[PDB]
Amino acid sequence: MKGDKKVIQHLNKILGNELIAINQYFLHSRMWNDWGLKRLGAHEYHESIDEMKHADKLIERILFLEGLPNLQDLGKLLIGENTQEMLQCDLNLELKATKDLREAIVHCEQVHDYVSRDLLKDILESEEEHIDYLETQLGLIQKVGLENYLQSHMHE
Amino acid sequence: MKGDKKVIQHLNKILGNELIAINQYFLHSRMWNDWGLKRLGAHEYHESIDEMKHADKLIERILFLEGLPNLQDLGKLLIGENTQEMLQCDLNLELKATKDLREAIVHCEQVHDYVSRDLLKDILESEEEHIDYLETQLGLIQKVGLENYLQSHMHE
Amino acid sequence: MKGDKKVIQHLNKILGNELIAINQYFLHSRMWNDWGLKRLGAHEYHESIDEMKHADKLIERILFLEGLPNLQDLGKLLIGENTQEMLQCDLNLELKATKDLREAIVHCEQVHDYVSRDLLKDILESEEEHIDYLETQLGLIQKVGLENYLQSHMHE
Amino acid sequence: MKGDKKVIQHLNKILGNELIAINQYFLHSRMWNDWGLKRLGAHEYHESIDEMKHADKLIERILFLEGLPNLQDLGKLLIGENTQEMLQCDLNLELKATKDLREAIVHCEQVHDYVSRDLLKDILESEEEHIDYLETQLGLIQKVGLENYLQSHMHE
Amino acid sequence: MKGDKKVIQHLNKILGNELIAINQYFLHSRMWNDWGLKRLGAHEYHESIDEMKHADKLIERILFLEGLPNLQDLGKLLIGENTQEMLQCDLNLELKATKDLREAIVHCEQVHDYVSRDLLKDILESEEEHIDYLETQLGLIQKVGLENYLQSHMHE
Amino acid sequence: MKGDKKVIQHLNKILGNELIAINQYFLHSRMWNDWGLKRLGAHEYHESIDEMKHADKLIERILFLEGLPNLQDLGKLLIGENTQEMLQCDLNLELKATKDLREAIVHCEQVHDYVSRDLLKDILESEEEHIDYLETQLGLIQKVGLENYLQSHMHE
Amino acid sequence: MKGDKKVIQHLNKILGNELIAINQYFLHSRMWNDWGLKRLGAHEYHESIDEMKHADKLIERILFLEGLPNLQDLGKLLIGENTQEMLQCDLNLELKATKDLREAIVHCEQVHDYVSRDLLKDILESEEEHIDYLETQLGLIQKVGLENYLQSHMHE
Ligand code: HEM
Ligand code: HEM
Ligand code: HEM
Ligand SMILES: O=C1NC(=O)c2c(NCc3ccccc3O)cccc21
Ligand SMILES: O=C1NC(=O)c2c(NCc3ccccc3O)cccc21
Ligand SMILES: O=C1NC(=O)c2c(NCc3ccccc3O)cccc21
Ligand SMILES: O=C1NC(=O)c2c(NCc3ccccc3O)cccc21
Ligand SMILES: O=C1NC(=O)c2c(NCc3ccccc3O)cccc21
Ligand SMILES: [Fe+2]
Repeated sequence: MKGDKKVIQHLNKILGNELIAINQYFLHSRMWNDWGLKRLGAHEYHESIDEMKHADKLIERILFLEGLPNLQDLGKLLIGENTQEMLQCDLNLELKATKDLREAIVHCEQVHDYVSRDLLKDILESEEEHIDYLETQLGLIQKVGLENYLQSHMHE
Repeated sequence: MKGDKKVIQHLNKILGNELIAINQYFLHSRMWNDWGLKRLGAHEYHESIDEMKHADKLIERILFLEGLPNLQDLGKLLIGENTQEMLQCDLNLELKATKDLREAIVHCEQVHDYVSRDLLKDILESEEEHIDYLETQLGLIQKVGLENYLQSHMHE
Repeated sequence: MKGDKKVIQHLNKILGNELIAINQYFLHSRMWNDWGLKRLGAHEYHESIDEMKHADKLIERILFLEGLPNLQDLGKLLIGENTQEMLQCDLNLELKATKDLREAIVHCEQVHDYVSRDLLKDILESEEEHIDYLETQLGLIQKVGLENYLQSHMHE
Repeated sequence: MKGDKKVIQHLNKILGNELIAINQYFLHSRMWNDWGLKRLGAHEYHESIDEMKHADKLIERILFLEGLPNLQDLGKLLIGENTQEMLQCDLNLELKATKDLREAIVHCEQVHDYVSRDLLKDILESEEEHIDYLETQLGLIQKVGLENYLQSHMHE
Repeated sequence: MKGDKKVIQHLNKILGNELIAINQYFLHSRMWNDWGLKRLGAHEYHESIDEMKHADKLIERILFLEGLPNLQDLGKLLIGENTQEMLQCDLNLELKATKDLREAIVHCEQVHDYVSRDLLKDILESEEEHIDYLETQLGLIQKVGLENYLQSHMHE
Repeated sequence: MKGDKKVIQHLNKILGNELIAINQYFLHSRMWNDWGLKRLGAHEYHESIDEMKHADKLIERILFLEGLPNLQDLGKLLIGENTQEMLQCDLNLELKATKDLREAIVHCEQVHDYVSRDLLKDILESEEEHIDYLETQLGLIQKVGLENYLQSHMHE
Repeated sequence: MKGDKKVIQHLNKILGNELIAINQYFLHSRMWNDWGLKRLGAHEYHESIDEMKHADKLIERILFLEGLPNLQDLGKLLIGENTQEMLQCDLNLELKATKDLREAIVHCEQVHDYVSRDLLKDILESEEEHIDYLETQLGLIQKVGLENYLQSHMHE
């Protein structure tokens, strides 16, 4: 079904953000596992899987709309050097992602691609849940202290 | 069965205390969940449910006695800004509630409404258990420190 | 995540309507149980519970958006004195509620808070189901007559 | 297998009657559900389903006989405005349907299409069962009164 | 609940499209079964049932909105004479349907009937999945050849 | 445990090849699904998953050896435009991957990193199995013909 | 089967390293248990058991190759006096063990004793996993502090 060219560009932009997040979250997960912070590693792994599933759905929608999904261009990963930075890098990436999602929904609405809009709204709900998680982790580091926060994430 | 006018007024005052407690505990629960302190959130949620069940029983007794349950007037909620204040706000509310329960029981006894007295005694037992929980949490904060106390309440 | 100030005001207004509905439906439920109309009592109880669930989700969203949920201000309860009037009071409240939901959705769309819109849309679907139920009950009273209508609601 | 031309015309006529009945019974069903008369709504829904199944077999038989099933022409639906009228409308349609079935059976018998006759006899048995049901409901309205009759069809 | 007159007209227009599709897909299904292409027949049958379910929900929504569902007017069925043409007829009908769904959604949005919009969006998702299925079948015919395509749809 | 610098460089090169393959195979999988060639789509999905698992193990080994896994640099994806070309693109990528694997094993052996060698040997076994599959598919296209080969991969 | 004299000497040297580790890890395990650090005790016990299993396989291989396993000469145990020292003593022993394993693998390769090489590679994989565990624990002590690290290892 021939899609709107600019819808497809927006979907490829969202997909590109998901592709960054897959790799960024997967590396952060394995860094935390390597450091013995296995509960953080496990949760970050599941965040990475979630982005993989979003990327899948975007690829499928783009192809149905007779566009070419862009898996070639990989933007800049934000890799932290400690737990606090890794969580902040994730949150900064999510805030860009949700900004881009909102602009994509605007355009979908304007050209009446309501199914693409519904897909993006669902992805936006997942990303806002991830923002909730990240903001809460940063708040907990303040409320329980870094040593306790890391201690609470050693064992699964 | 027509009840004593002043019993019904006492029952409505106790009900009013329960209605404040429902909302105060429900908001505190959701604040704690938002902050990532999910074990505190779950326990405060169950305290809110407790008060909902007491309010139900009070409403049922008032109606049986052919009075009008007052769900319209809501007294002042005591909302804290941090964990220790939220617990102390709960405790201050509970101490007012048990004072009001005692005066209501005196009057039920004087006019021989022994069934209303028994209901209020059951509610008073529950409220004294809540006071025990609150005093104990405040004592634990002193013994283990706030950061450890909150750490122990991150995960359900 | 910092929310739009007027979105949060709209959410608190929707929350206020739900808080009214919780108490109005809970009291109507217990009135119907006291009168021996237990099927009405049980159905109205479940309506109250549904409103409690909506209020929970609104509270949770407001906190995520870094607003202050308002559980203190309680608007006017519409309490009926007989079955037809109670249903009509519920219906009047619901029509006020869906008017407010539509205006809140308009504003969420305008500021691109698509997740808040989706939450409100889900709530609007529930409230329109309640309107469907209420309009149908009032119509049944006209079709089968009040005495038969009440008879049919004595037993669950 | 090449069928008799007039058998196919008769089969298309019976099918045309079933297609009217499908839509008339389905709309009456949903009207009754909208009005809270859910036992009538459910029963009328099953009548519509039964006509769908008859239409299926008629379509299958026409095609085996190398005819063209006519799903394009839709005759006049008889939609009532209240329960008595709706039941009488169904009954008027069923009486036309059974007249047409009898004439189709005569013709199948004359050209020795005994399998088509057997199919139509089975459909006629179902339509006479529907007639019994309809006549009985109209009779019950007279015996128990309209208000009781409707009351008895509120709950499934 | 009194709905917008033009929303109801749009809903009846969508319903009219579903009613055409029910009959067109059902006949196509039974043609394919008669020709021994049972996997096509079964899939097309399930497409017809899906349109029946959409029509039900549209009828129910119209009645809730106090309009009159139109099951009387049946538009033009597009019946093919061979497998390729039947698939193209279905696809042509689906493209008209999704064009009409988009216009109805625009109008629901403008009058703030967000629940009708959500229903139509769900139907639109279903119809776009049908378009994907249809476009894919036509493409497979080109890739594997017509004889192989039919061969693969002989047995379920 | 501090690893050999050039081993880590080799591991990152193997990792880089796996990251290309993940995306290349995932996109090919979703293209085949879009085209209705669901058995190829499923098999190619499992190949993509297999490469994801290899990438995970390389990332973990690199971090253990105190290197920085490179998920940022993504080399050139080889995306075909039809089935035969997609298989060949997978095959060309795999032939480069196994050459690089052999060179990495040589160097691991030279510096006595026998665990890294064993990991690379296991990955090489998986890549050679993938080569067996790909060569066999390309040969089957020749033996049964393209139209039959595609037909045989339509349904899972 | 007569083995290479120097392979057997290498195998007896690896065996000697394993025998030290059995006793060192078993004593550390029981010290931690006596101190109430039962999770460290349990983990260290399983490390000791693992070395016992390695020693068993080495003894079996030496006898198959017609050498004499040396269980008489026991090298120097590295027993720490506190948790940090005990972990570092384990790590120092493992680093010596993996150096000796690498030299033995070199010699097995030169004389084509590929089965002995495979046995040693498997032991080396297990010892590098122990190195990973030990390095991670020492890092966790720095990240969460010694008191939290010990607290997390009180209960199994
Ligand atoms: C007049 C005030 C209220 C009364 C009388 C009341 C009564 C009740 C009762 C009797 C239950 C069932 C508990 C059980 O036996 O399991 C319940 C459940 C619940 N209430 Fe309330 N309640 C009130 C207010 C509220 C408010 C203000 C909120 C939230 C803001 C709330 C949230 C809930 C929730 C989330 C549940 C659990 C529902 C479920 O999933 O089953 N309630 N309430
Ligand atoms: C040419 C007209 C039609 C034919 C031949 C037809 C045929 C059928 C058949 C064979 C079934 C399944 C019966 C079974 O379960 O054994 C069915 C189910 C159904 N039909 Fe129809 N039908 C037609 C029109 C309609 C229309 C116009 C509507 C609604 C407005 C409708 C609504 C339904 C529904 C809701 C179901 C149940 C699907 C489910 O299982 O959930 N049908 N139909
Ligand atoms: C550095 C890149 C990636 C790595 C390391 C990686 C790793 C993984 C791993 C370890 C799994 C679990 C496999 C198992 O079941 O054991 C997985 C699953 C999966 N991956 Fe990835 N992956 C990557 C990229 C991607 C991309 C780019 C996509 C799609 C665009 C994707 C889609 C999926 C899906 C759909 C699943 C299964 C999810 C489910 O359980 O439903 N992955 N990945
Ligand atoms: O990242 C990428 N996403 C893609 O589609 C893609 C490529 N596609 C080649 C191609 C072109 C025109 C039509 C069909 C096609 O398969 C080629 C390279 C990279 C990518
Ligand atoms: O309601 C209907 N039933 C049908 O068959 C039909 C149509 N069929 C076209 C056609 C003609 C001649 C031969 C094979 C054919 O498919 C066309 C329109 C409507 C209908
Ligand atoms: O397809 C149809 N949908 C309908 O409602 C309908 C008819 N309705 C009769 C009627 C009119 C005015 C007011 C209430 C009513 O029941 C009559 C014929 C056909 C249809
Ligand atoms: O693809 C990547 N793999 C990585 O490690 C990485 C980055 N690492 C930052 C960094 C440097 C020095 C020390 C610790 C560190 O976390 C930064 C960007 C991209 C990548
Ligand atoms: O630690 C030890 N390992 C051994 O084999 C061993 C002894 N072996 C006695 C013996 C000698 C000559 C030939 C065959 C034999 O069994 C004796 C003492 C200690 C050990
Ligand atoms: Fe602690």
